[PDB]
Amino acid sequence: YQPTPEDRFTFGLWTVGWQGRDPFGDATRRALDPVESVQRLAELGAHGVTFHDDDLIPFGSSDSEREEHVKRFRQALDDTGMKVPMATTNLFTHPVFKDGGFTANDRDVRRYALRKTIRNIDLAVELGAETYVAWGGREGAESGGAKDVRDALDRMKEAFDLLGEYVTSQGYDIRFAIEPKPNEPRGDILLPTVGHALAFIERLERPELYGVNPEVGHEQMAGLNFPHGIAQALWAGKLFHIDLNGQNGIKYDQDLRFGAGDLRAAFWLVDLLESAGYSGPRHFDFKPPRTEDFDGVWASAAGCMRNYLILKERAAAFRADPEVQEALRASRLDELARPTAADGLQALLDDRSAFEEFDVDAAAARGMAFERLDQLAMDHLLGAR
Amino acid sequence: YQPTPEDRFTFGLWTVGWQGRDPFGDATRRALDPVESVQRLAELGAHGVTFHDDDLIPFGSSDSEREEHVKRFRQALDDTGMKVPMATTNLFTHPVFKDGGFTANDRDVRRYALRKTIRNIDLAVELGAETYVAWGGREGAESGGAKDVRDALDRMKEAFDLLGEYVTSQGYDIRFAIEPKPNEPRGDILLPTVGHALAFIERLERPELYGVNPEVGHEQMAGLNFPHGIAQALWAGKLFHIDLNGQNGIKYDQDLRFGAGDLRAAFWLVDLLESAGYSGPRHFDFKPPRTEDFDGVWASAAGCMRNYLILKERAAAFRADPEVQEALRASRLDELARPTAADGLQALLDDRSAFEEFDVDAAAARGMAFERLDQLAMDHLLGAR
Amino acid sequence: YQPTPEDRFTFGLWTVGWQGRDPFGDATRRALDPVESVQRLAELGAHGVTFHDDDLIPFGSSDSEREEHVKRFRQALDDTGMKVPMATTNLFTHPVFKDGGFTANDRDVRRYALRKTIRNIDLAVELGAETYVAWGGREGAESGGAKDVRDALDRMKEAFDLLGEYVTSQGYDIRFAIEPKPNEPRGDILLPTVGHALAFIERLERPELYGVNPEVGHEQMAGLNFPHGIAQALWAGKLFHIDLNGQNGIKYDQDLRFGAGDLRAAFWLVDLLESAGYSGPRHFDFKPPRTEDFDGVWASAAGCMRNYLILKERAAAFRADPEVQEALRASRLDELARPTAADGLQALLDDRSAFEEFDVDAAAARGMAFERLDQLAMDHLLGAR
Amino acid sequence: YQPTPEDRFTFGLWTVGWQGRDPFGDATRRALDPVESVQRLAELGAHGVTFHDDDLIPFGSSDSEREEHVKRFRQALDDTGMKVPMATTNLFTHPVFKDGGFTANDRDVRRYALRKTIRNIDLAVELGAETYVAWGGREGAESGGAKDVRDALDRMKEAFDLLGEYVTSQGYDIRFAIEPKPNEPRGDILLPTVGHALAFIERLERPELYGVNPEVGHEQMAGLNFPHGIAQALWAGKLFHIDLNGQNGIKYDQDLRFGAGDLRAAFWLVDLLESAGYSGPRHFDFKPPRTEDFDGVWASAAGCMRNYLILKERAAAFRADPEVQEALRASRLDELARPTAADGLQALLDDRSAFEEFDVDAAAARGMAFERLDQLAMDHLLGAR
Ligand SMILES: O=C[C@H](O)[C@@H](O)[C@H](O)CO
Ligand SMILES: O=C[C@H](O)[C@@H](O)[C@H](O)CO
Ligand SMILES: O=C[C@H](O)[C@@H](O)[C@H](O)CO
Ligand SMILES: O=C[C@H](O)[C@@H](O)[C@H](O)CO
Ligand SMILES: [Mn+2]
Ligand SMILES: [Mn+2]
Ligand SMILES: [Mn+2]
Ligand SMILES: [Mn+2]
Ligand SMILES: [Mn+2]
Ligand SMILES: [Mn+2]
Ligand SMILES: [Mn+2]
Ligand SMILES: [Mn+2]
Repeated sequence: YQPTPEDRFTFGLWTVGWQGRDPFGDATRRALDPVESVQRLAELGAHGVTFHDDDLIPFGSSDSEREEHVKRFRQALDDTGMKVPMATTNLFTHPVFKDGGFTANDRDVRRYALRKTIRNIDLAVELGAETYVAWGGREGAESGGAKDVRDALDRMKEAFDLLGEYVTSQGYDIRFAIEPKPNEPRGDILLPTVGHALAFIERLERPELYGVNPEVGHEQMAGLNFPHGIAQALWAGKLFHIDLNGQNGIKYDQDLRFGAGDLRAAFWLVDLLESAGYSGPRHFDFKPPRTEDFDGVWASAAGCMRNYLILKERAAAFRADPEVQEALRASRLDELARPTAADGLQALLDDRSAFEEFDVDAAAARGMAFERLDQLAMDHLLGAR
Repeated sequence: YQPTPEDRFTFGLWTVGWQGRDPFGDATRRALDPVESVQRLAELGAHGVTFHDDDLIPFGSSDSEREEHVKRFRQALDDTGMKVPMATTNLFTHPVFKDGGFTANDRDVRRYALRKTIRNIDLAVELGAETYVAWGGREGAESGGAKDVRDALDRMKEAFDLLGEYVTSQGYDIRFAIEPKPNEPRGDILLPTVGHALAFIERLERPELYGVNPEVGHEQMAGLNFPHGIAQALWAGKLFHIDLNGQNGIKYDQDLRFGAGDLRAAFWLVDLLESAGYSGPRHFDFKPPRTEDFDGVWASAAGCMRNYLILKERAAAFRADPEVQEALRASRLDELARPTAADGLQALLDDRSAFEEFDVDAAAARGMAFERLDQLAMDHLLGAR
Repeated sequence: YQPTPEDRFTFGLWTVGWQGRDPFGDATRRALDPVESVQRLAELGAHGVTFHDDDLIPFGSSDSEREEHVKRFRQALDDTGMKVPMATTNLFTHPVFKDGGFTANDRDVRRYALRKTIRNIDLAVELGAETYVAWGGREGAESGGAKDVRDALDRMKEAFDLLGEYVTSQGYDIRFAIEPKPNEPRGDILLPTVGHALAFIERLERPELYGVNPEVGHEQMAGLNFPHGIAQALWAGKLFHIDLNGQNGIKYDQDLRFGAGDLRAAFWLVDLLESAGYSGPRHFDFKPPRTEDFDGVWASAAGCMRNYLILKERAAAFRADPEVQEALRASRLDELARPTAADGLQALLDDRSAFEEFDVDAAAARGMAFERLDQLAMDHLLGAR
Repeated sequence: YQPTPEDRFTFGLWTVGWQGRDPFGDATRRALDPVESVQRLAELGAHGVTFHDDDLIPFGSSDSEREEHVKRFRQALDDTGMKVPMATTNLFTHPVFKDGGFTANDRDVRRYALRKTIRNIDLAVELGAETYVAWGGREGAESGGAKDVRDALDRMKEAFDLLGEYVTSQGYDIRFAIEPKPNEPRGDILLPTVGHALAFIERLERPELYGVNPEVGHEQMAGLNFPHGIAQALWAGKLFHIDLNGQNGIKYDQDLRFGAGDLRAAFWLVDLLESAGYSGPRHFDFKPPRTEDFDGVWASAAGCMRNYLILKERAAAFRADPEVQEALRASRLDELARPTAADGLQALLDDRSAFEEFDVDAAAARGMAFERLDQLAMDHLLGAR
């Protein structure tokens, strides 16, 4: 189960770089130089890295220091063959963003947030990113009077429309992906799930420029089925990018390595990605626990990729098994894929077999045989065929 | 706090009519005749009632019994002046719907579900309903292999498109409202939240015919902020109807009377409905607890309406208070309502005050004054000004 | 992975017997005769069955019908060699129990609940049960004024003390196991978790007669770690019995077959049971989903046992692996098992190496190596060593 | 609603002192000197303050700096008349505690944790505290193999037994209160709820020295009913102290001011505290949101106390209302307080009215009248009688 760059595995700088500060504790690890993380990840088989602005260039850096941090980074990517498929902006750490970036009540902050974003879009394009992520972790509220949500969605629409005007005016080939999260660090965050983000995109001026970057642990923080939300983003043609990690249920955002957390949801997610032929980056947005030293950081990053390749093998064995293909027909998955009424409305209304002479008792008595199918899926996951 | 028919309070037949069967217990109350519930609700001040097909006409009724049940019902509405603003279909109780109605894997069941629905659309129009609700409580799965969600959304799109062809062909003035629920009775339900339902509507052939009917307890079953999801449905122009009740957090769907459950979320919901000028029915979809006799049923239905009118009074006193209007300006709610960059993109890019000379420390130091605003909201809710 | 009676697998009559009535739907399967379930379970390799009173003898049966239902049941156990290690009382289905059994506000109901219980204790002893379970699913409240909890715990203590007087007076060899559940069907249930049940037992007159019967899905309905609650019940010497099933997070009680739900928690539960040498019944309290016919019922019951034996094999391979034993020492699990201060208090106070000369920076820098250990556990679960 | 020192309102130094660092952001406020917080809180009407060791004396302070920080603090308490009823130890911030204090796998760390604790017990006694709190926020695990929970409870028992030997040997009049929390910052924390903490205390060598300090938001992080857990701690005689705050459901620990979050649970908590006559400190363990400046800090601290006094007034009006006392009898709360079988076991067994001639249908038909009672409670909370 050895990853190579063709598996398209990517990592944020801030993931292996997390120093382990939590709401209740100090850092347990020293800061890593981005150049060192590029080298170590390339040795483990990753394909590329991603960054917020402030991960790469320390906030407040002069133009001269900026160019230096970029030059060194670009040297490490040249040295290793690592790519940068995605970049994003930090609009959450600095105190100025305490009430949001794009939906801060202070108009001056909102203008600042857009300027900080556009500066990083130019950088991202220079480094070759194809996707620019937006996670508005400070957009929201702890109390009901602090944020009129209609006005806040007007502000959020306005910011995304201005960014889409900017990229089209520059002729850049970059698309945006909004990443939803239901809470933390705000009491409630706006666009809290993949569905809310999909719906909001349909009101932007140029919807084709925007998709979603859903994260496993975020949807599970609302108790939702992650594979079902990804199937809906795929159905809408909007899965531009994905963030992979693990989460044990509804609590703070744990960001465990991928495969930890809900392991059957991990299996059905890989099953769907590989069967729909998603071809974007498999990006890990995770935190090695603060119990770990540097050795434990690289072990946790390597288990992200390992677990994805094991689940890929298991899901492909499941769908290839003749006995599973038989059970899928026994449960009528083939019939779910056929149109209900390709005959059209009038024909359905005239069909006595659809109502007047439909035997509801006989149809009610047929079992779905779902539990036999699900135990075959369990046996395949566990290697117990 | 006495309701009249002008407050537009409505109730489902199945709400005061719930006999108190739960997953662990037998009915504790006898069945009510719909005619008796119409009379009792009209005496309490309601404006109207709503129904599933099978609440009004017992499943399998002959054409003759059907006409009789409708005639008696119509007599009670004539006698009381009660209206029927909304109707819906039962596609969840009968065993035939064990795997869904519109997304059952069996194609024959899917055709049956559409025929059962269309028959009830004609009835609804005859009784004057303006909104037809769809709650697909059996659309979903307990296991990952039982439902390919992309094929299931194709089926769900197909069913809603056929219904929109039917109403337009008949020239009916009726719109559809999809009601999301994240789980129960299926392990996960498709379109589990208001955002997922809004996004799905944008892929239908005639999106203007469809909106949402969100329910308080359903969004809170995913830990989401109900007033924020309603603000997004209002922002999209899709709040066609609403279901009011109470829920204590993330657990089974309790359907407590409105005002029970999360009382501050109830306050901020009424604040939003009345300030956005929602003019649809205020419909209660609740269950008087099975501890109650008939007296306790009508007391619980009356407290639904009582609590709405108390919260309405408190939220109007809050927004009318000069000291609250001052605190709203102190927290920059006025600035949230102004465009971030009506000056346009180029102007924002040339503005040195938005970046190069923006004093981030001074802006970071300004407090939002949100806690004083929220305590004024608390004092107004409690009548403790 | 074939079960035999020596694996001590047991099933409630109500589990394979569930007809599939849910809060939103009618039964999808016909009722099974207890004699048929005894035979089918014995063919699948189970060791025994359990029962509520009302599963075996229909509520209100005359003394003559009672003796007949028992005689037939006893014939099937003789025919198959099946045992009955546990029995319990239904104090939740009948409308009389709408506010509880032992903590109903009506004193007459509370006396009735005790009489119904004692009648079934005599039956249980006659059939050889060693454990009598109490699940007070109706003990609790939907609203704060309906139940004074101090008075309710006095009532609950009083009922359990009377039952312990009864068994000791009869000289029966039977112990009680209280089964906690946090909600459903009441809004909140008293003694909602294993910890609350352990604490309550310590106030009974004869605590040695009472332990816990925790259920996987119940603790996970509160978001708690099931293996950690079982380790605490084992530490207290009170794991008298256990109920095995699966649950996907915090929502209604799903009762999926064991291994479904949280599969890594299932692995660590089997690891603990087999390493602590629990020797009671491995009892399944699950519901075959209502999508299923009879074939799907027996498939789901068989996958309960299958999944337990696969996890047993995987956890034994994990603890036997020399490389895992090395990683356990690398993470200092051996040091967790040694006393912190067997030297005693004075010695600890005089030890300069514990404070004055303790190098906190060096100890802080040591990694715990937990992620390497957890990936070995993942590889062993998946058969990917 | 003006607090005075006789209301016994207390605050941690770390609460108004929180600088607003969160997992995603930098501090938004400067550090406060403890002397300034003592003065400001005394002006708002508080009765006293509490502290962790490291809040008062910066970690690593020499003996000389230690004595200086204590002298200044003692001057401010003398100047204001503020008391210090409770103190606790920080065993969670420093990197050395990354795997726990009392249950760290490294034995050296466990000995260090006890020495750090005992040094602060002596300080606490010197300042007059009567309760010493233990919150083991780092005791737990992110993965199943990292912590054998039986060995960890042996270690936790050992540490608490050594502390109880120390206080008894010194002749101090100080009792311990364990504060449970279900997760955060560890993936799962040991003794995660009030019930688990009550049960654990019953295995200590001298149980009478130990009680609980439950926190509103902590039990609600497991979806549990806080007033019901406090009624059980009161029933056991173990409510030594309490921490008051607000939380919106199951998510990260928000620590909103008291009255925010679940306001009806706040009402029923004050109802219980004042009706059981709890006479300990009403301590607020909350964080003014990081959106706030210093003005917003003192406003949030003042609303904690305000909300408690409003709820106290409302709950006393509820229990004093003759119409409520009538409804309580209508719902048989008086009967819940009477023994079920003061007549004894034999008498219950011979009583034909408890079984053979008990009319279950008539008892089943009586309504509990709970919804009328709960609407009276709602009207009293809202001031809408
Ligand atoms: O902005 C950060 C990211 O893009 C987001 O993915 C974090 O890593 C949150 O999840
Ligand atoms: O179909 C039923 C309804 O329309 C739904 O609202 C139920 O009452 C569920 O919430
Ligand atoms: O009383 C029923 C049982 O003993 C209980 O285990 C149910 O099956 C609930 O879980
Ligand atoms: O140790 C801290 C406390 O005693 C704890 O109460 C925190 O403030 C956590 O809740
Ligand atoms: Mn995350
Ligand atoms: Mn992410
Ligand atoms: Mn509902
Ligand atoms: Mn509804
Ligand atoms: Mn259960
Ligand atoms: Mn059970
Ligand atoms: Mn807290
Ligand atoms: Mn606390």
